Amino acid sequence: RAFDLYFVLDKSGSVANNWIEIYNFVQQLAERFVSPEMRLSFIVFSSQATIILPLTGDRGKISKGLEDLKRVSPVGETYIHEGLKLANEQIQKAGGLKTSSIIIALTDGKLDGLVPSYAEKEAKISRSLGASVYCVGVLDFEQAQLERIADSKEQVFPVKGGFQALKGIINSILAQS
Ligand SMILES: [Mg+2]
Repeated sequence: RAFDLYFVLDKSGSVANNWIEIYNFVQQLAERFVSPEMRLSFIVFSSQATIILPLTGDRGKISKGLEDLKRVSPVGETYIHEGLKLANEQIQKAGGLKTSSIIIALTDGKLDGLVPSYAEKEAKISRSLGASVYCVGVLDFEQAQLERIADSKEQVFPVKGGFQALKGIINSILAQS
């Protein structure tokens, strides 16, 4: 069995100044961790969510997906629940409980209105489908909001300034989740 990693990436206006940090992290994880036995998908969200790269193990498609992420221009609202929903839909189509799926959400966790309730519910759906949910926090991120989305506080990592966050997340994923 081999991992399917779903990157769910915040392109809202709030994170716009750190889009390059988000992008670099995605590339680092894809290159350092996502082996030929693994697959990945790239999803972005603001007021709408989009699959930039559908789930694939093809390294050529992954490179083209990274090029596409380079061209993203963050602006707009933060409907993270719709990004999670597109990961869950692909997970369901791949076989739900029969897959080893990992969701990695890159966000500041700055959510309003009913969006926290929607996001927490969609992440509980992800766990029910057998996925482990991670959050990688951007800027002055909301620790507690990320902890209610990720499986646990041990699966929340800062994108910047943390001690060995990349190694830590790899180690976490490999230890099952
Ligand atoms: Mg935002």
